[PDB]
Amino acid sequence: SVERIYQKKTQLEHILLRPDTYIGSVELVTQQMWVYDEDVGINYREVTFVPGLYKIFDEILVNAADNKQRDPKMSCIRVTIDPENNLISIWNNGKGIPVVEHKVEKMYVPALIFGQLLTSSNYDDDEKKVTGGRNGYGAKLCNIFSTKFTVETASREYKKMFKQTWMDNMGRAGEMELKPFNGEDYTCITFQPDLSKFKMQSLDKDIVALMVRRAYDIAGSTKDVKVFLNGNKLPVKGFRSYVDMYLKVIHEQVNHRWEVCLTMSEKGFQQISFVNSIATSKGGRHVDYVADQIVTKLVHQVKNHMWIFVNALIENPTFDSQTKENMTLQPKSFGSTCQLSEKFIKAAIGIVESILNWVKFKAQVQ
Amino acid sequence: SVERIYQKKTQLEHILLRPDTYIGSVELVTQQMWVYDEDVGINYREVTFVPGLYKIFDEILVNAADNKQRDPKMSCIRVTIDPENNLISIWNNGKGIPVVEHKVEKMYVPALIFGQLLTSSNYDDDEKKVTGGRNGYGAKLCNIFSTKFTVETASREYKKMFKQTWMDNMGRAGEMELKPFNGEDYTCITFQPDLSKFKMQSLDKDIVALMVRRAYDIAGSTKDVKVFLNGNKLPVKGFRSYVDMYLKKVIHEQVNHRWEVCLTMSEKGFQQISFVNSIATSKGGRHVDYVADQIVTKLVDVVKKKKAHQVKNHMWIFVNALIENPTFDSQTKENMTLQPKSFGSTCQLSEKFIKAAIGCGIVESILNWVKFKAQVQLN
Ligand SMILES: Nc1ncnc2c1ncn2[C@@H]1O[C@H](COP(=O)(O)OP(=O)(O)O)[C@@H](O)[C@H]1O
Ligand SMILES: Nc1ncnc2c1ncn2[C@@H]1O[C@H](COP(=O)(O)OP(=O)(O)O)[C@@H](O)[C@H]1O
Ligand SMILES: [Mg+2]
Ligand SMILES: [Mg+2]
Repeated sequence: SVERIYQKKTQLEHILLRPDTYIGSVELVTQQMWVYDEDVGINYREVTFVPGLYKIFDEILVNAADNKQRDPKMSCIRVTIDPENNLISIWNNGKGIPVVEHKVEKMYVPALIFGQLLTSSNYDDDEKKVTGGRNGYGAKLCNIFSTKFTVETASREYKKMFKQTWMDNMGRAGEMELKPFNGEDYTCITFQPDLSKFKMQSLDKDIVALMVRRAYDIAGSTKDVKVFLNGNKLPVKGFRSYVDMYLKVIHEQVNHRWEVCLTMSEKGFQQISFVNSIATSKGGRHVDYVADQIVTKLVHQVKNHMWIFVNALIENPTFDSQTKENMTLQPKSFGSTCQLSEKFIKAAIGIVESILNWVKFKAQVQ
Repeated sequence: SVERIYQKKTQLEHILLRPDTYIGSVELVTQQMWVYDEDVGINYREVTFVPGLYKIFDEILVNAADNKQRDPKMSCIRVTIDPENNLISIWNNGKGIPVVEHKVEKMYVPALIFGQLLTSSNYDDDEKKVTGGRNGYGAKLCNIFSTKFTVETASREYKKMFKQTWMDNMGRAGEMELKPFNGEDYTCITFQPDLSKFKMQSLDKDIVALMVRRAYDIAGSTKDVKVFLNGNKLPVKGFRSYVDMYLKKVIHEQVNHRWEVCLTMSEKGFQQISFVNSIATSKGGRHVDYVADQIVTKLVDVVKKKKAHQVKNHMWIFVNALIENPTFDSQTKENMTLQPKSFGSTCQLSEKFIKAAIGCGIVESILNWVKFKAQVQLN
């Protein structure tokens, strides 16, 4: 009884036993947000989906983007969503993953970082990196919440092609398959989400609408990277064009680590931001960093008329929940500063309207 | 090379290397909240503190209160906060922890659940409990983030007392000293927060005011439990007297063994103060929505006779609830996200409660105000 009452759990068991701790809610939620609907495009609706499922997807997408930092020659990302076969696949070019056995861990690097918990190349904070990768859980959580998870990576360097498959929530893997290789390097993660774990019948419209919009986010938050979806290249060419989709407008590429866009808001303070290609959908201090700067410059009263669009690269970011929707790192510990051109600060005044304040010269009488 | 680049961290290493993920922010934050200041009492001011620090304290406090759902006979919780010595201790009576060796982990239970990760007596969902604990990290996290963590529990049932100290972020631990016992069993854990991991120099005024308010929260949210703060007994007997601190017209009702509600008129927009299994749900959750909405409706009703989200904005509601396997969206359990369908119980206010609700300074203010706005011209 003492043994049945006081239990010790393995890590894998705990993740499956307490999902919401690692990937967020595995229950349905309903809330308004920007999605990209088939035939209608990017719009702001009400949506019902499981955050846990959107997350394991986001994890593999960001890893794809992250590879851009690791290798600048990366040119594009190819996303594939197929509801009927319940298949998702993310592909990226750029330096593949070293297909060689890891001397300390005693196993091939790919099998190590996609099949073992707490494995990562972002564990050394002296590197001060601007990747979304950080905790080393991501790819594994997706693997842990898939019925089938496949990893295929190719590195010219070690001149080999690695391919392996996991099944039943990473509870069993297939036989590692290696082949000689010599070509352009690529990596492709193909997974079948364990929809049972999320109490879903299939990849419905909403969740698909969310994911598709994320591919657009990537296409807009990364640099010199082309994003493909189901075979068609998305029409995003930088942040500005991306921001455009919402406005169909003061802009500025402060530097290599920033880019901001402002515009009026008839619906209170509106913000849309990204940190290392992560969709910080609730906010963060990186967004409050620019806002409060722009605001004060021309002065809460004014902020509420703003629709800010921020896209930054931050060193070793720090977030709230597992849904990483609200960043917190201190503006001091950013790795760079964001200051507007005299121009911007100027071409940003054409929001000012003491008109409502002036017109406030009404009189209340019986 | 490859070995230096791709690393595998250990569970303990990982927690220290990535705090925010287990205990929330390890940085200072500034927000408005109720706290209990020395000599002033409960007040709403601005506060600057580290969530992670508050969390490790809250994990041991809630653990003490969780024991009440384990031994209904528990009757007291004693809390000690010694800034000067950077020491905190939380004492509780009632059934102590089984001082015996765990046959599968081949080590004593106290040592197992306070020193090994992923250990809990709440991994059995079926059991259907209303404790704050559910993930088996809490205690280990207070330990991992303390320079010294001492665990002492006495158990009459096993005729023994246990006592062991851990040190340097659960990196090392002294020897386990056992002794005979047969008195009233109790559990007390003492720890010294590794302030440096929090960028702190000491337990300042702010963080202590918050830790002290939690002590009062426990007094107000646990059933028949006297609470002591540094040897002195907090003057709180049950939820109603707890709610009274916040006030210098109030509606009350203990719906059932798992729900207690207090309602008053608010002048600063919707207001809520609540608890789920003694956890401070500062940002609300489905449980507050469930009680509030049910009240707003009966009020909107008397509105038609003579405004909707407008009604909810005149309300100051207090909710103490016991929920089964509660869920939170954050590293702070400030917002309880479970659906009412899975609560494990219901909470339909009494016909006698709504009646009284219709009479407090509420409708007479909406109607008074609707009237006001009608007889107004804009010149
Ligand atoms: N598309 C990709 N290309 C190259 N390496 C990748 C890719 N996706 C993941 N990785 C590697 O796998 C690890 C990522 O696993 P993950 O669970 O997401 O942890 P994190 O992103 O926090 O580092 C890193 O060590 C990274 O180098
Ligand atoms: N004060 C206490 N009295 C009795 N048992 C306790 C106490 N504190 C902790 N425990 C035991 O230790 C475990 C709690 O560890 P914790 O890390 O807080 O996990 P949990 O999520 O279960 O609360 C449980 O198995 C519980 O029975
Ligand atoms: Mg990752
Ligand atoms: Mg606990």
